[PDB]
Amino acid sequence: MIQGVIQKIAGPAVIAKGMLGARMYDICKVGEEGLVGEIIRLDGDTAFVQVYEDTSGLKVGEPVVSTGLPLAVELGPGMLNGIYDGIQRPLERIREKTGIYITRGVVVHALDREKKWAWTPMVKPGDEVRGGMVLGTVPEFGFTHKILVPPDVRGRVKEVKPAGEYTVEEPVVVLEDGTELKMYHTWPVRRARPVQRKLDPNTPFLTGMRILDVLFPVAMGGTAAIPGPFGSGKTVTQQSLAKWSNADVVVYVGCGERGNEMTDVLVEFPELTDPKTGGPLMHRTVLIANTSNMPVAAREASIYVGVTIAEYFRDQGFSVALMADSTSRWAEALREISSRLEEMPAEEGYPPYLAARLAAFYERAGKVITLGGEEGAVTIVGAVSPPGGDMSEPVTQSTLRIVGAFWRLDASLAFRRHFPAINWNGSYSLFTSALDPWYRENVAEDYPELRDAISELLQREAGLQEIVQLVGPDALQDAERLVIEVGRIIREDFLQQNAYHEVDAYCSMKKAYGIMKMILAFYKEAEAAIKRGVSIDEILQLPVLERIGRARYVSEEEFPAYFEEAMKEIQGAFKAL
Amino acid sequence: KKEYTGITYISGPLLFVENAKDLAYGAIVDIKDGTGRVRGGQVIEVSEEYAVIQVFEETTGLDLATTSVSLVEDVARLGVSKEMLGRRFNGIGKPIDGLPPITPEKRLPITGLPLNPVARRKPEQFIQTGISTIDVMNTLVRGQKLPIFSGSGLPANEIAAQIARQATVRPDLSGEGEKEEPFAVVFAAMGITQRELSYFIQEFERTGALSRSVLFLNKADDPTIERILTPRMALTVAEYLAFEHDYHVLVILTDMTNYCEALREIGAAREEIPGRRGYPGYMYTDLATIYERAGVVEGKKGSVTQIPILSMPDDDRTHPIPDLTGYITEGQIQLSRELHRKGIYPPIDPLPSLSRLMNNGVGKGKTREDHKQVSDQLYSAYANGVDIRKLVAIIGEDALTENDRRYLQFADAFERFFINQGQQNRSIEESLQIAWALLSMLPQGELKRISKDHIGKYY
Amino acid sequence: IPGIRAQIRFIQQVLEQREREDTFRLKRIKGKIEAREAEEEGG
Ligand SMILES: Nc1ncnc2c1ncn2[C@@H]1O[C@H](COP(=O)(O)OP(=O)(O)O)[C@@H](O)[C@H]1O
Repeated sequence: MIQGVIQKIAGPAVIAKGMLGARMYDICKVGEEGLVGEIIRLDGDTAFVQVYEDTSGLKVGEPVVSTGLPLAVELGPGMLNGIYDGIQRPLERIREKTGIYITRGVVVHALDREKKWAWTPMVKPGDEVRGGMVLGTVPEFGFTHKILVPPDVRGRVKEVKPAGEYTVEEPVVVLEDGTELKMYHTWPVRRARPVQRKLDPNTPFLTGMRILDVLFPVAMGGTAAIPGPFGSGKTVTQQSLAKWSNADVVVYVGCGERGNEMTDVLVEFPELTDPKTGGPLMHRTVLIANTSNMPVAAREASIYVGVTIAEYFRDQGFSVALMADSTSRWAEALREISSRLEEMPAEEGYPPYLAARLAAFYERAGKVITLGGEEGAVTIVGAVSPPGGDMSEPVTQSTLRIVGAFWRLDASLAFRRHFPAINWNGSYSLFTSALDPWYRENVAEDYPELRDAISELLQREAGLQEIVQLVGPDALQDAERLVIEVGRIIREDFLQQNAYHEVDAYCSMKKAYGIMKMILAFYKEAEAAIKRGVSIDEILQLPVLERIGRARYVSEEEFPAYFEEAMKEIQGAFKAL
Repeated sequence: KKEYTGITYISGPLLFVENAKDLAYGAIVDIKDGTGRVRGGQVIEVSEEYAVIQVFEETTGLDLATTSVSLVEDVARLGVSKEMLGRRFNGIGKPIDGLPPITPEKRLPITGLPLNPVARRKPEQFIQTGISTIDVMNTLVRGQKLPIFSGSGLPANEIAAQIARQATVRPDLSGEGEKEEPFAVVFAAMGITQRELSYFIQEFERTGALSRSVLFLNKADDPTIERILTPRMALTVAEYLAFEHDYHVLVILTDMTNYCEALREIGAAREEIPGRRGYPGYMYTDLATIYERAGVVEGKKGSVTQIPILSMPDDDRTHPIPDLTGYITEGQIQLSRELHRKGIYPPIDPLPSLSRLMNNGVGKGKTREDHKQVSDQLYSAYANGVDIRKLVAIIGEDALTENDRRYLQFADAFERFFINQGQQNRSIEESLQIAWALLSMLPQGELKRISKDHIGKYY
Repeated sequence: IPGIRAQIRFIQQVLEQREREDTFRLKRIKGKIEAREAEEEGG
């Protein structure tokens, strides 16, 4: 439409001249080959294209052609069980099309255009249809993938296709005004799919880990952040949330991760069994890989692509679970683009619009009742990587004040090989007061009281540990040493979890509540006996110590009897003496 | 060709030229001056008015009247071959030797072309080193990058030479072809002084491992942008000899701090928004670009594994260089000055040095069914001993419980027998026997990490 | 207590030292931006 030539190619960004009338964020195709970029400037008659490729080898004088369309995606059947690039290019197809490398200038569609799908009519010629309504259904492997009307569209259905087998190009509905509806449609990523109204979260997001389920919960609309230095497990924990959650779909965005860290998922997940239907686990994953040597603007591109896909599935009706890895890489991409724009930077170089982008990205997550009268959910768990571990970086601070839970990882706990390394006094949760009705309904009746007792005991033992480190853990009284030792038993038998065991990798709510009950009963009887006068060394040599210690390596079938036996054994053995 | 005369600015590294738009961005040039001596360059930020060069050697004697710049190649590319498997190069790639240049077989770029995340495979094979603090607690597998966070006067070159000499795979412990696999070193050094270079060369010549290794040398009396160029050449040659001829290479990159210094210097002379404490913003991008070139593909059988030596400047793990390196690689080994004081060797601090690709390369059916469990237990016991050290320093050694003394003595025996090993080649089984001997010094039933079966079988 | 106070004083001095370098580089960047935009009337 609007054609101009290159003038000042330098680094990852060019400057095209002779371009008057180009909008402010459309996608241009620079170079003699096509190196799709993006416009962020308008100075008189030039532009400032931002390339998504290598740019090594171009010249001055090669043409640039605008498109006038702001980076759409393709939404429809065919997305599940597949990898993508930063701008939605199928990695499998690029592989079989060029080789083992990723060259520049490859053109491949996002959704397949050859496979047949099982259409199923759901309308009647003459009805009234509005945006977000239902039109049909297409069976993907395990799900009844619906199809929808693109928003801001209406009319009068004139003639639908009967059942059969088509590609994603045959228009299955033809409205009266002439608009034809395919089985897919495009959506610009920087917008937000509209809804009717946003509900209040009232059900937890079970994830398997005893700490992040019992102590610091997250509702099914929430947000979180796992910041910590390198060598803590901001990836092991996210992979465990991706393979042992309670969601329906999962989107795993990697924004500057390791190639090995992303290929150890493509290899293993089509072997495990999702815990809701029995099929493979790779039939609910849409992971979006963008490693650390690919181009630099594809980082922000990948973040927005991931969020828009998750919102599409929420509008469909499932319960998605986004997982953004290392949002700090996004910030450093913005820093580089700012240093190329040659602007005035805020603290530490980060441009003066960081927090706005982060808030707009964290504020499209939550349970909602979409335009079809259903329910969906987009949960987000975004890792954060401080540049020295300090929680004073602008990203580490701006990512507070906007989130729900906050799971601060500690380095020393990760040197001791005490995993997971969740610091139990720097973290917090804000959802733990709206979920109590659900707990009372589906786990126990005094589970809130047990949780309160556990938290109170931990965060009272801390104060005594101060005096311990001052004087020494022998000048203390007997009740004080008992509190210290109960705290240590808790810390090593209820807040520890090895993601590589066979049965200690998915602990459910009843099992956690059982262990808490055992610990509380033991502490109560030991308090009584210490009042009586027996010695703390005998109280510790009581073998119920090792019983309730190893009570976590059990499976989940014989626990309802194991727990009863150990409970009665404690009640007996602590009045025998 | 002698075209493109009319430069108009010279200051330090940079050099500007008047109207020249046919020089492609990122090209290569060569700057002849008024006496015949030819230098090298590289085009940055081409534009319709001028074009900025980046001289390699130096800018002495260059006047503004008799000085030209000619085009050589539109992209940087190294002429690789298989005949360069006994040779010795320098910086850009001229042969510092008594033999003529090579006849190339293919000329590929030196910049990039990353690997496709779907043309990889999980590194699984297990390569032992004979250093019982790396074979047993920080396993090193074939296909992983693992730096060595050295120090000022700490022995890191010796550990690198020892690993290169002792490293061998163990095929008869998981089932494979018995004898097939030697190594192929691609030693690449940027900034080394004379003493260290002479040590490395003596050592490589003693073991006969010199006729199967290529050498790129950038000693300290040479320019700095050559330091910026060297590791890309090294990794290009390595990727070639691996993914084309089924070799198993082991790239030793020495002193990444000098590379980061050259980077900071060009960035400063470019005035490019310092990121954090000097060093520019894109240093994560650059270090990643030259680290992620080491993996394993499917279909082929080659492999590329790295050991980037780097000296944390002031003994700070929070310095940008070690920080970004730790974020990018997968694992690390960290020496200890305190242990170097007390004559230990190798002074590898075992707490802060981990390896990520270990849970997949060790375990039942690969080395022994009790490896990771002994690892976990040794870590826990050593942490307890280290804490009781401070308890002592607060209270006194005679006011201690009866088992705190057991933990203290375990810590001292651990530092005296398991870490200190001289220059001897251990084995996985000898080191596990030593580990079990030590772990037997503590009582039974106080090891909540190992299973009762292994507990009964070994003690 | 005096050793801890000395440590605090040293850390505080270094942290404040590493802000004036930033202010200086920012002022130089502003000078360069003014010198450049003073020539960007048209072209
Ligand atoms: N839940 C866990 N159980 C056991 N080991 C863990 C757990 N989480 C992390 N680890 C260990 O900690 C290391 C952290 O790996 P990774 O997640 O890649 O780094 P980071 O935590 O810094 O992102 C891994 O090598 C793993 O061995």
